[PDB]
Amino acid sequence: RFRKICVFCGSHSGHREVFSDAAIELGNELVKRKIDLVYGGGSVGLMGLISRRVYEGGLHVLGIIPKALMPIEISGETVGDVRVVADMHERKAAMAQEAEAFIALPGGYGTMEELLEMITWSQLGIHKKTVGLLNVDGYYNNLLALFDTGVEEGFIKPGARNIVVSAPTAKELMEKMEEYT
Amino acid sequence: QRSRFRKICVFCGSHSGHREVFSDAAIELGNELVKRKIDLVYGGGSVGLMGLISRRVYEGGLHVLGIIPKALMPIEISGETVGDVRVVADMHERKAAMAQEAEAFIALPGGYGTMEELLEMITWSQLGIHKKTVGLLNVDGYYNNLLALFDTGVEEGFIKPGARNIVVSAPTAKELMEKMEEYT
Repeated sequence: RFRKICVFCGSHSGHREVFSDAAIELGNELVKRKIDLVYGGGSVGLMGLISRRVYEGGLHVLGIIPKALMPIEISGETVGDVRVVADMHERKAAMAQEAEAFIALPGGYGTMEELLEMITWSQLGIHKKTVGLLNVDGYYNNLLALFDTGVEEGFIKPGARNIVVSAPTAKELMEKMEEYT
Repeated sequence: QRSRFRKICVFCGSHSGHREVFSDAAIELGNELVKRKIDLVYGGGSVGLMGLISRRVYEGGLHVLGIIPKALMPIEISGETVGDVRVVADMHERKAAMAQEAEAFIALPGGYGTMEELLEMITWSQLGIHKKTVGLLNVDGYYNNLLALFDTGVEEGFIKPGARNIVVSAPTAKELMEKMEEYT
């Protein structure tokens, strides 16, 4: 049973409704399960939608963002708390620490970098937290093929491939991450 | 020959892969670094791919530096060392120190950890954090799935053109070098 999670996404929602709509479903799952949210502090894109839902849903919303990135990811009128930090690094250690599991929701390079990093810490044993993945409309099928390529070729261990918990819907992803211990 | 780089950081780990083609590639990149008078920078691993491109740039007269978090020394360095092995306390220290010393990067094939530096360095270029070309030897299409993922990001609006333009890859160290030497 989780107390909070740090979803990874960006300032874009994606052209097709499935991505934004997928982000709304994750928010609704977090609300129903009474789980607080940790994220990049962005007030727009999938980040805006995610915290926007959990906030209104009641649960706590803790955003974490680097000083210089604020003019980029925060526009409009902020909702929820933000613990500004030094830079990308502090952000990296701030998103983990202040959170539990990790759903690296569909996103761009920043989000990809965040996912690979959390899995990397679990692989090395730096920390022991569930690393999930919401594979909306197969957006990550490729990334899911690269991990294996790494296994088959010998750069990733067969067991280490099991660090990634993915599903096509927020509902199943949450169940999976709750049905694995 | 001439080059616009003096120091190159190559991402890769302590595993060389099952097929010998990947080890062959690691050495070739070393050769491309040596022929161009480029010093090497890496994680400090003595085995795997790191152990190959490190012992190559060394036997080439160019300096080698294996920056590594102290807790990863016992598990990484073994048998001996090559060049200088800068040692730090954690991950971010290594990430910043390797990136701070590098004028460019190349992600040789590798597992999760390799995909860690590769994505962040590109992410940093995308955010204008630094102005540095990002490379990756795409041995036998090892990353054909990552490039396809990037394309997917572009086609779905999460990745703009210019950003996708950050990645500079090739199937051989020679072409990759030629493509990166000519990047803007």
